[PDB]
Amino acid sequence: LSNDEVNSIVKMKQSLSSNTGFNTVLKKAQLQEELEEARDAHDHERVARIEAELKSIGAES
Amino acid sequence: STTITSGLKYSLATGNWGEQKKAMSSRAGVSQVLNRYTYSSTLSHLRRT
Amino acid sequence: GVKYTCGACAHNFSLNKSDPVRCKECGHRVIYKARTKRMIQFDAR
Amino acid sequence: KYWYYPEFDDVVKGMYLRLNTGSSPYKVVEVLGSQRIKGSAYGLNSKENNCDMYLK
Amino acid sequence: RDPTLNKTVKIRQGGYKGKIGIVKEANGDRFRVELHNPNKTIPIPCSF
Amino acid sequence: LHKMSMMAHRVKVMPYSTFRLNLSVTSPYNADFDGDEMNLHVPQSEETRAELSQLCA
Amino acid sequence: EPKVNIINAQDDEVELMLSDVNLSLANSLRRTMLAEVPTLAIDLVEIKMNTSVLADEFISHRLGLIPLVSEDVEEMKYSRDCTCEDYCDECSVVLELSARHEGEEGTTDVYSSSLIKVSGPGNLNVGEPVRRDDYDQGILLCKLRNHQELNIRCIAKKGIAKEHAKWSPCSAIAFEYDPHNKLKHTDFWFEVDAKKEWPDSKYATWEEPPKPGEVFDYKAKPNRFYMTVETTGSLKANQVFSRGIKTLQEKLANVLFELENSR
Amino acid sequence: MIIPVRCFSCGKVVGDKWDAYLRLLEEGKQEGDALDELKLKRYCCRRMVLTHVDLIEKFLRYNPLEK
Amino acid sequence: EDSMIMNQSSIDRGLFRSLFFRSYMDQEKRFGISIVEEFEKPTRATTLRLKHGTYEKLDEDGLIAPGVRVSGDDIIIGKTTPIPPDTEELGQRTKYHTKRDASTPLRSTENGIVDQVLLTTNQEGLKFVKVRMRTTKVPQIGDKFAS
Amino acid sequence: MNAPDRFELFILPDDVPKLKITPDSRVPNCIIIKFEREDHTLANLLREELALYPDVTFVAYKVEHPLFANFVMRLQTEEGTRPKQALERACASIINKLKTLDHKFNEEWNIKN
RNA sequence: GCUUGUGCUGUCUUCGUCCA
Ligand SMILES: [Mg+2]
Ligand SMILES: [Zn+2]
Ligand SMILES: [Zn+2]
Ligand SMILES: [Zn+2]
Repeated sequence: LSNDEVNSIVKMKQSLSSNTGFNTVLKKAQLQEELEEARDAHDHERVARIEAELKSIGAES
Repeated sequence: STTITSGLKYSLATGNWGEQKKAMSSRAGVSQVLNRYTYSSTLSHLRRT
Repeated sequence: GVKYTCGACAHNFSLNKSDPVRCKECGHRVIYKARTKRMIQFDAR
Repeated sequence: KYWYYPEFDDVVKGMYLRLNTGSSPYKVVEVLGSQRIKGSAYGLNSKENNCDMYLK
Repeated sequence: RDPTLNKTVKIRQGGYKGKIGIVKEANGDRFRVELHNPNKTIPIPCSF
Repeated sequence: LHKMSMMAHRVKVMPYSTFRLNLSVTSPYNADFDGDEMNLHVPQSEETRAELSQLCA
Repeated sequence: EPKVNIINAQDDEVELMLSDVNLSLANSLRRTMLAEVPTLAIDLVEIKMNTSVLADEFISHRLGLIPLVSEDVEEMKYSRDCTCEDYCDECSVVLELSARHEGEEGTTDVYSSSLIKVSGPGNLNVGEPVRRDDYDQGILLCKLRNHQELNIRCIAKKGIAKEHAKWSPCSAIAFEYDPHNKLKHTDFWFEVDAKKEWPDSKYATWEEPPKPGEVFDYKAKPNRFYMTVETTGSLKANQVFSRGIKTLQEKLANVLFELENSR
Repeated sequence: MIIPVRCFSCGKVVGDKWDAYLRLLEEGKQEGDALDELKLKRYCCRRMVLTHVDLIEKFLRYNPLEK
Repeated sequence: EDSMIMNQSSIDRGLFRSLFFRSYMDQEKRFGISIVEEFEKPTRATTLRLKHGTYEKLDEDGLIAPGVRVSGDDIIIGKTTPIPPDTEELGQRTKYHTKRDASTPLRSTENGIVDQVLLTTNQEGLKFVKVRMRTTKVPQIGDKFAS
Repeated sequence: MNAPDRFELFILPDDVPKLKITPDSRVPNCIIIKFEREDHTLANLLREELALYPDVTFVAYKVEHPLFANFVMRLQTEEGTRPKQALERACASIINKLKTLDHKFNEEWNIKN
């Protein structure tokens, strides 16, 4: 397989990916980074949506 | 973009606090490898002057 | 020909010395070799 | 091992394989094609083996 | 050309009975076998 | 520091991995057993062996 | 002439008093019980799979220290003295352990009760790991979480505590004589008064304290010895004592045979 | 890392008393009373259970490398 | 004179016993447009100036596998670098040296068990391996202790 | 690395005799006995048993080095008695003492069982 | 008769060990 084919297969399985702890942690980190970017831009509307999404994704055990 | 990147990386990697072509006369030993032999040694190293 | 294990999802696979070093299913860049099949014996001392 | 290959669609075309009828006498079926079905992810071999490929 | 070189071997007699090793030196009638159990290499006759 | 820091001893082969000294010679060497290391040099000739056994013993 | 008097008796420890024997004989008996009575212990570990967080040799060392029942170890032979190629049933006991955690939550403890005896000498009561009761889980060997498995095969051999401490049947042998110091074998350090600064021995009531007007007796020798033998469970206390005596007798008989055959 | 099988000094088996020790401490017993109830007389044995730090509970929190 | 006496039976029961790990690193360097190093098990025929150790513990990809006991001077990473061929193509039946050995041997004074082998790609996209070796060090005469 | 095998403390090589006896000519009727693969356990027992015999005028032992498992014993008897006979008598006497000790312990254990 | 495999930089820097 080529590198591009590997990336395509990984994206396909990510679309198929229901949940994975490593991927959930990565998604939460990316969401936190996006939230701080929105905070620095004084966007009070996006930050509410990002906070709601973070609350929904979180609550681990 | 390579200028700042290489300068910072070189100074942090080697400990010579200055430009790469002025290694002589620069203050050496500023950056050191973290001591990880035991937890107390790491804590002591992080608070050294 | 030789097995490998991903560093994140712990998925077993194999490589043919020509594929890119990558997990097939999660695309992680770090993989580990699997344990040898030889006998391992210890002296219990 | 090979269902996610782009060429696997044409590879599986025309192949003969043992199939579980379910309604079990195993029989042979002829592959008229494949069709990806989103939202129909199913366990293929284990719980983690999610698959969206379908064989017509 | 010493076909038993670099081959897994087991000891059947002496003070190391039943220990797995690998043959390292095969001059003759005295084989040097490294032991997997401790980190050492010992001489041993071929009959053993 | 002085010429008693190099003296010629007689070898006795022993197990384990440390040099062993009678404790009376720890004074001229200024040595103790808290981690010190010492150097050993082997003569390679009859003349040199005689010199060591007759002068530096 | 020698006498034995038992104070307390149990399966794991016996507290007895020896008398009319020399101090050397009692000390030699103590040393023999500590380091020359043969027992059975795991000596080789073949690790077929170990995905636990502990190192392979960590678990091997832990296994070697587990006490195994060694009642009939006399019938068993030493590994180096058995002419059989590899190991037979007459010079080794094979135990097998297989542990696994099922489910994606919780932690599984691996105990010594999981060690299953696979092969050994016929009808000999040896090899089984020692258990305090029928419901005692035993020594904790390892811990496992989901998808971690431990699968090993261990071989137990006969040996003495001189070679390695794992073959020692005893734990600690308390040894004591002359509680009141009539022989003056020790000189008591003190600050003000040596009598009230030193605790009384636990056997001080077993001997009459010296009279205030008594003179020193230079003709006396230590005569009564108090010793407690504690075992790890591989051997009973009486078995340890009797086998120590027998081992000492065998050693002396070997010396006698060497002397008689020397001429 | 995990409770030693034998006491270092004398050799008494203390590896089977960790769970019982934790159970006793759970019920409110003091450490000295808990050690006495397990029949650990010599202080050489008492230091083994008293000063043991259980690190395997921290190593087990890492995701296993295989499945 | 600052020595001390230790109980052998306590050492046997695990007193002051410890675990030792050492890691080795190696990577494939790029010297030109098509001059690359390769992780492989070098052969006595196609390569020249081999190390005096043994290459029999290497796998097909030139990397040792975890769980294998290693000794001093053994080869744990097999690497070769290309060399311009000589005039040996005269009459050699393909048995002419085209590569030079650049293998990584284990340290001469050390031995242990291969604990974990890591294979990945560096920043430049070339192969990159790390091998960790494990051994146990038991106290003995000469080891330093302190209160 | 240089640590010897632990079984060398008690396992006797074939070429090494268990018991070598050489006379001590400096004093009359004296022998020097070299025990191999033995330690204080047998030595102290034998020494304190022999010290009580009226016909034994000198008995002693020493372990030259703790790292080697052997000891050497010096024995010197009266004119009438050969030292080796005294050593044999000591061995037999200690064996009888141990035998009666074992018998008495078995009796007491059965009584208190 | 298929016959066995011998070779390693260099320069800085830092942190340590034993005396002092
Ligand atoms: Mg010093
Ligand atoms: Zn993966
Ligand atoms: Zn056998
Ligand atoms: Zn203890």
